[PDB]
Amino acid sequence: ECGEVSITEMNWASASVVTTVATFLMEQGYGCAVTVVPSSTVPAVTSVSETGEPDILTELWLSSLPNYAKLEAQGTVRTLTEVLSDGGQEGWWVPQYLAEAHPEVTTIEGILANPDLVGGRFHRSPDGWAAAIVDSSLAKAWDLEGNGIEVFAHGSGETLATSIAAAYADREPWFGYYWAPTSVLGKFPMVMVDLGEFDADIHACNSKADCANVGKSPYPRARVITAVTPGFAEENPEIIEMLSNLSFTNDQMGAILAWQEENGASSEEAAVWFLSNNSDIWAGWVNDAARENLAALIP
Ligand SMILES: C[SH](C)CCC(=O)O
Repeated sequence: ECGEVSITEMNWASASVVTTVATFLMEQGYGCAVTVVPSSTVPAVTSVSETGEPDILTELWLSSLPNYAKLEAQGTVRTLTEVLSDGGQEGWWVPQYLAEAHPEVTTIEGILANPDLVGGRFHRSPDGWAAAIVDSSLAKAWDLEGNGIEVFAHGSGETLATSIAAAYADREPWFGYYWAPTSVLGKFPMVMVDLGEFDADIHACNSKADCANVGKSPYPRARVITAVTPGFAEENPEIIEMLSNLSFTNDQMGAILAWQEENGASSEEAAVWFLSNNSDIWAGWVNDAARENLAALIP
């Protein structure tokens, strides 16, 4: 049967839905005993590399983890599936109204030459995200500070998101890291600053704390996966099979997030809502036994 299971909950909205839906399916469907570990990309990958826990890492954004392939080779982790099946795109953004009022902010060089247009500030992703390493590398490669752009490190994904909302309310400038599709970007039309042509080797270097030779590249489009420890896999073929199926298209994730905001729903309430209304999506994720358990508890 299924006993003790630990799973990361990453510190942003889609990630919460992912972990909450997974938890519910594991507990109700397979009688799992699930410990949700609040986490972030960097300490989470660090934690499995060192303690072989937690069992399940998700969402795992692969855009800026250049050493993940190696981790999987050494058999420290195993990729089950892309949990956001459409993927996502990270970048540096300004509000649409700003890009329309002053089109020169649509390229990084344009911004660097006229920092007042963005209020002399860049909003950096928070400590614990792989993106914080990249942004920090890019700030250096473009010499933001030297050009009068202050790199402001947000304390969390929440305060990063709120700084957009605040700026937007008053139609003020904003320049910083974010990603799409997200609720924030659906609610506040943003435009991606052109950071030049993608370069795999430059980005790999930007993604590594120890690579000093930083260069200019935008982020690649992200694959976003659920991963597990081969130990947990060996032990729980049924959960692995289920987690190999558990996945959301961006439309599906959007539809859940919206519902959770139009109500005051907890993450748990959103999960129940998704499962209750989307049998056609998830029925195939679970096995017959689990589906018996779920059929009986869900309504
Ligand atoms: C929230 S994500 C879009 C990226 C996560 C990370 O950079 O560690």
